[PDB]
Amino acid sequence: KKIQAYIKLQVKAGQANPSPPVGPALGQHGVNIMEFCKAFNAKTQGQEPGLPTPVIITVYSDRSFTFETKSTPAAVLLKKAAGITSGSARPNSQKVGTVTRAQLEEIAKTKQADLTAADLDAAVRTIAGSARSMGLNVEG
Amino acid sequence: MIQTQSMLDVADNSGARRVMCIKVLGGSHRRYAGIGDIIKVTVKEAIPRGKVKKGQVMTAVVVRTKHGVRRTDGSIIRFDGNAAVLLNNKQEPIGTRIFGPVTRELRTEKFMKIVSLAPE
Amino acid sequence: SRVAKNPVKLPAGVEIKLAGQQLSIKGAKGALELKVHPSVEVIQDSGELRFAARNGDQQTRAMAGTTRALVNNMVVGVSQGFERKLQLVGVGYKAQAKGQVLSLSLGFSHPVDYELPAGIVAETPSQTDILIKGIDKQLVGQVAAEIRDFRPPEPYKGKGVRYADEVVRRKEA
Amino acid sequence: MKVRASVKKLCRNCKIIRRDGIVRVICSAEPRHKQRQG
RNA sequence: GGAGGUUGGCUUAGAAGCAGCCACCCUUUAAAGAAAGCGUAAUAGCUCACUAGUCGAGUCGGCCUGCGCGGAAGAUGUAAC
RNA sequence: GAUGUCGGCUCAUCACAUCCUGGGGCUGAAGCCGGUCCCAAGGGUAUGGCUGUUCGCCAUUUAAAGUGGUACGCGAGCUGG
Ligand SMILES: [Mg+2]
Ligand SMILES: [Mg+2]
Ligand SMILES: [Mg+2]
Ligand SMILES: [Mg+2]
Ligand SMILES: [Mg+2]
Ligand SMILES: [Mg+2]
Ligand SMILES: [Mg+2]
Repeated sequence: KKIQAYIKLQVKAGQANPSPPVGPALGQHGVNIMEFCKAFNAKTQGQEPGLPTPVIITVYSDRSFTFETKSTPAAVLLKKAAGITSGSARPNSQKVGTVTRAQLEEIAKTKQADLTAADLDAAVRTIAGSARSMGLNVEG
Repeated sequence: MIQTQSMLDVADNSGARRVMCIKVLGGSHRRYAGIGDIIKVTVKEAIPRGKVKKGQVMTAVVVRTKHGVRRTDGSIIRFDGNAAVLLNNKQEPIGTRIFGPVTRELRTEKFMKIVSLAPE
Repeated sequence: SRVAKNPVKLPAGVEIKLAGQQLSIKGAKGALELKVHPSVEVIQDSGELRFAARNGDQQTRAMAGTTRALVNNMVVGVSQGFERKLQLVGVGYKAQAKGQVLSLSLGFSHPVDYELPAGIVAETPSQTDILIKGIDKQLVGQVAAEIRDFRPPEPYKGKGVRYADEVVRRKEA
Repeated sequence: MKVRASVKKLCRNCKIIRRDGIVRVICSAEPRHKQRQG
């Protein structure tokens, strides 16, 4: 039916109801936002709740929506790695003080190193490819 | 009246005394205008106080002429004098009381006003 | 590869009244199809068929490919019912078939009364569907096009007759 | 149509056909790429 | 299938692979460019880049070159063999 | 050892690079209107005020008041500003 990944959905972990982080984002997809809250309730307390949580969703049509088990998000918690909230006005050339490799340790402890990587070191290398996002280099 | 620059008076109370034809409306070049047609007048000689000022482009319908109106018979009505009735921007008249007779040939749907207001 | 080398492999009940110049396929579910071949062709006779040109030009190289798809379409027509699914989109639209008459409601002032040719018999399972059955592609496709060109579709509403190609133009401001 | 003297493709979907001796361009994505003569 | 992070950023319901300036790295994986590209400019979708089957012989582009084709509309009558 | 020069009247004829009517494609074309470009020369294509004027500027129309060639059409046809 609707079979391709990279479907963009950032609402709160445990609460699908706050829309203006994405708004009307899954109307043409087929399944409305208010039914996904049972799936965001299944993955709480580790995927950075409170802030709206991005997750690669796999849209089905049989009342089942699995979320890929990425424990710590590397789209929003790498804003926290440098120590800011609002990123730079251009990524990786405009800077507010870039993030180094010494501050990529607390996020990388709980990576679930098979369910998003092969070993744990490439999951540290995942956020070496995920901190290149928001006005931040990966330097050392 | 029946040609450009034809002096003809008005049959109306609030109007002027005399007007003059400047353009026969209708087709490409209508050269003549019979009874029941729209012309465009200039006001040439007003009453010392009515409603219409002297020298103003207005619009009128033709109601009496010396050439006559002809019916589906060999029977024609032929007056002596030409006569017009002024209109507004929309085709309703300006005045209240119409002077003299009119004909019943004029009465169409848009002209049920002035037929009722005149002593035929 | 080339379609002129793949054979035909005709099914069970098929007559070939081949006079050399004029072939004729007869079968069940309709019959009487025949085509007059352009002359520079080799036509063999077997359980299958193979076509071959003689003068290796830029034309007979294309003649043998055209005549292979034409013979193949005569085989399927006495084997499978050709069909075209036309749908109606819009309020106040309907189609009311009366035997050999297909009369329509398209929001016009006078109702169109389209008359079908012999052969093709059309059927309407709904008020917004047409099913056009026949034996040849070119005659079924021609009648289905001429019904469509009464009221072609619209990018703003879709309010017009359309067949099953769901790649219709849309724009909306 | 759009009569030119230099027809050419614009997107990936344009195919250049020479129909009845004239170099046409038909586009199956956008109608604004239809070009007639060149 | 068409990627693992992932809304990649300030941004804007939406800027995400498809405001702006841009990131273009690294990896679950047989496979995947944080993306070519229309798609709701935008959310899909479907493609592209990719790999599995399926199919079982050629295919793709550039260079030089002979003859041609569009570009090519006027006043009394075909009317620059 | 002579080809009578500008505007008006009368009468016209061809071109198409189309002003109107006829057929269509695209649109930042909802509908009414339009914009732009291909095809089409069959019939149509204003009365006045001011100036020697063509031109123009105005007033009022109309489906529309097209652009050029024909000794800048036409004095052994008229006028003579
Ligand atoms: Mg043709
Ligand atoms: Mg031409
Ligand atoms: Mg001499
Ligand atoms: Mg033309
Ligand atoms: Mg002259
Ligand atoms: Mg003389
Ligand atoms: Mg002379």
